[PDB]
Amino acid sequence: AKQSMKAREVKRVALADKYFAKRAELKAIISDVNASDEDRWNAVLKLQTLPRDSSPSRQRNRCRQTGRPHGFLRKFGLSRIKVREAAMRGEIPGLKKASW
Amino acid sequence: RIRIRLKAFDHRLIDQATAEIVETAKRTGAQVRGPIPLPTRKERFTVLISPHVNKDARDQYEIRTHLRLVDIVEPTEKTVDALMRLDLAAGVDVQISL
Amino acid sequence: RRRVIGQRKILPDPKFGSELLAKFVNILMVDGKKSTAESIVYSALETLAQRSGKSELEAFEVALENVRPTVEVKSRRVGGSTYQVPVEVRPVRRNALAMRWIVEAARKRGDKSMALRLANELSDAAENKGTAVKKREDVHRMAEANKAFA
Amino acid sequence: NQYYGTGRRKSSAARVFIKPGNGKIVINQRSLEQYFGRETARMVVRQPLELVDMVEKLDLYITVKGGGISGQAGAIRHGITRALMEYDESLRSELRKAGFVTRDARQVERKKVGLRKARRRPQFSKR
Amino acid sequence: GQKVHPNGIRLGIVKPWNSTWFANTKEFADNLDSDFKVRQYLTKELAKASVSRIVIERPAKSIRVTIHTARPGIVIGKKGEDVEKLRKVVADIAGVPAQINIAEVRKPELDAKLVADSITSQLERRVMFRRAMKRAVQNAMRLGAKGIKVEVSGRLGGAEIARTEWYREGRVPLHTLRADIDYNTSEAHTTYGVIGVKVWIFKGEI
RNA sequence: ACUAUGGUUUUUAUU
RNA sequence: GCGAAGAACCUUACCUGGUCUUGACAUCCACGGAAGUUUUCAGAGAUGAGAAUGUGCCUUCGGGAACCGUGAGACAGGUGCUGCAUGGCUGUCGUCAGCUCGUGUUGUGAAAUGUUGGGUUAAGUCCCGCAACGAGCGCAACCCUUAUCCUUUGUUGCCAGCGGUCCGGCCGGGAACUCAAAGGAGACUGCCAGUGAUAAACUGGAGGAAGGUGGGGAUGACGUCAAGUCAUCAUGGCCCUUACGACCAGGGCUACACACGUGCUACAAUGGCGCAUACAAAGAGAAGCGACCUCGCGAGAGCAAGCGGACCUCAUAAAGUGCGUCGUAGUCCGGAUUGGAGUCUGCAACUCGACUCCAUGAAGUCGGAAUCGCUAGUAAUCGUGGAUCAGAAUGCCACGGUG
Repeated sequence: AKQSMKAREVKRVALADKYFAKRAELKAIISDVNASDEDRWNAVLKLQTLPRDSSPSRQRNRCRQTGRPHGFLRKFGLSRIKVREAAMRGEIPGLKKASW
Repeated sequence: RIRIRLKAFDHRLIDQATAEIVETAKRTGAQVRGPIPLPTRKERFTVLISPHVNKDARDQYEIRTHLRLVDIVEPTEKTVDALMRLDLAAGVDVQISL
Repeated sequence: RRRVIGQRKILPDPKFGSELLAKFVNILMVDGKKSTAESIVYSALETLAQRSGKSELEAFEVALENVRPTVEVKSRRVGGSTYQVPVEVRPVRRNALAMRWIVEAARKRGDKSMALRLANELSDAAENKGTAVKKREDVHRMAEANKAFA
Repeated sequence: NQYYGTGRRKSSAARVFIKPGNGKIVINQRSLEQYFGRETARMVVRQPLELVDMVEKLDLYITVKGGGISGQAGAIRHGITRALMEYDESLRSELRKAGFVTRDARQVERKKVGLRKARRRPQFSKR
Repeated sequence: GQKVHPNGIRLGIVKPWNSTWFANTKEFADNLDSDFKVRQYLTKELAKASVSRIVIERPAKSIRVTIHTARPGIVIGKKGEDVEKLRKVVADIAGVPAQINIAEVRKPELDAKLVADSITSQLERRVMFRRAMKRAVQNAMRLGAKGIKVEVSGRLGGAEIARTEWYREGRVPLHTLRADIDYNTSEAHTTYGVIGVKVWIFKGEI
């Protein structure tokens, strides 16, 4: 694998912060003509339709020691192919061994 | 009026923390209900056994998350004022509710 | 090899009675529903007692007297010589082998109802009228000559 | 004289208690008529004990939880036979002719790595 | 078949984890990410200071990192108070205020990691390491070992040729889980290869 | 009682 | 369904067209700017041009750090070549009883002996007797799990006895039972009878909840194929440089003559249909799991409580039971390519994705030679959750009933 991901992360985390992560509940009022008489949504709709690159699609987070598409342990943040020297040596709290 | 929670990943460490709670909150006022053990949320944590070309075997680890409520009945905020200051060693989480 | 665990001794039943009747309600069990054979055990006999035998008390005795294997056949070799060889069967389970040959045919034949698929099989078994038994006998008859060895 | 015993089998857990009195049976605090089974009543508690007589001059109390309902009957039979096997020196060995005083130890055997469900050995089949 | 880690089988037996703290699973991944970062931030800040092991304690609004060394003097540093660079390096990355905590290693010439480091410092120079292996074995049986083993294997040139070298005394029971046996690997990272060394030390059962 | 055939060259340390 | 937990885009190796040259990305040595925000046109986009806007940190105010950008050479970079090349990682003989060495012995030496030979076993296991006598790795044991007895504390888990009580642990109370976790105890071939150089060691019995490495796991002795893997992670040398590098957009992977691997649903009638009716168990979960209740044939979409989880919610146990009904038929059962309208994520499902409702409808009558897998809660059989994840799996990982 290549070390190509940070050159995308640096533009795509901000793309998400500006055009995704704080734009989800907006969908429940942006198109409603009964919920507003003030003109407030037309202009931010024209802004929200500007980006065309990634956010929910074309972009996966990938592991940190290698940008592999899979093997990321969701509630731990580590790759299952770069964890054995820590896991075996008792470096993750609460995991026990051996035989059960 | 108020109640507490204690969490850990080990049976002997949560006892070693219970020994501090009874000494920190349950002597003045003197509180007599003993500690129930509660479920440990037993589960296997699993990953592929080898980093290359094997997907057939998995490495087995034992996970437990222990809970103690210890029980308090004195309504005063003074019941927890020292427990929110004293040890309580590293490896456990305490919580004050209501 | 030689070990192998010791083969089982089965059981009787406090309602179905004998070890063979307790086998009848447990053999050829498929889908595990375990309530189907207790309406088919000793329930095909009242018509058998007026088709291929007499009484509900002897209708199944005679079926396992007409279906009676006395010899098995198997290949045997000794170096560069091979024979089909006949061997006498052991008596203690002999009637349970005969039972199996009836209850399986009610499954392997699919004609009308299950209230017929066994009763229609038993009425030929109580007469030794099984499928293709002339060519079955033609093997044991051919193997008889090999009890004289080489 | 009064008798007591406990018993388990495949997620079923039972207890049985026995008193002198008139032949009455209670199961899960209600009279035996308020119970349902797909086979005939009072058999699994009587037939293993006709060597000393049962349920005619004795007052019964039974509790059962968990598992299949004919597995519950097995657990009750283990409980009531273990409750009374002390009644005579030979009764401990007369109950082994049926085998009900031996415990049915069935309770999910632990998984082997890398094998699917309990101990079942690997299969590679063709070639 | 198998052999996935020489210590992964034994290191739960009467041994607390190398990091101690609690976090709810919905808070845990960033709490663990920071736990690897405090090791990495230490290993970029502290070098040659005779450190064998470090242990992580993260109690409420606090972090403590036990540093085990043969030379407390070269970790505590200049005038016994050159600790602030070594204390504060973990504080901003862990998100909690940091304390300093040092420990002295019991029999450093009978500890497999520090014996390996003495050999690695001579493998990274390709001279005197074979003498250091021989002497580590001679001395361990007089320090308190019931057996000792070392190994260097593969290439070390120069020439393409492959060579193994050990020196060995007594016993090294790996599979006896009451053996209480010490094991460590070390690597030299040279312009002539990775150049690893393996060290085993046995002091006695229980 | 299944068995005839099968082209070339082949690896570790030494003063 | 191997390298690879999801093939619209993305992944992905490949192809094409654009474009960049000390390079997307690094150090070295120099020279400027904070990091960077806002906005319009052009371009498939990468970008190419403009127009607004910001001045954070440390400063002795000299300049600088992180960071951005641009250079002159050394160079950077490579899903390029190779594990007959190296570090690492695996596949396999192997839970088999094996592997190896010292001292004496034999031999002109390679080598032998020990490890043989008699008893015994799962066993290089123990004992005996030999020119052999000893020692270590593997074995066997230490670790871990389980049927059983004892013990500890009682909410969100339980209730025998005792007082009250539509007669619900609910309220006084309480661990006989259950649940929760832990710590102790029980089993040892010990006891007996036989068998056996009364040796070393088997067979059978009693008592027991449990009987003979206790039952079951963890394991993996040197070597072998001089095996695979550089594309899981590192890396040498050769090779590529206005590029074989890497920034993007459009295309490839269900492109077709058929074969080969592995699975799914049927061919039923102990089944199909109609109708009535019962019990879960384990898991996950706050722009969540979403009750009760609506709206839509229905996928779904709304309104709106409980609860941050032994609590509330997802949520409904199916098989079965029992009465009618059809009746081995290429159709009655079975469901593929259809005909029509709907449900949904997302930039977007025409082409490569899933779901639903109402008609239609092909194959399918247990399978070629041949060859593959086993043993009690196992095979078969029927219910549930969860991981991966913008969206989708009969796959993967767990729970339970009928057996």
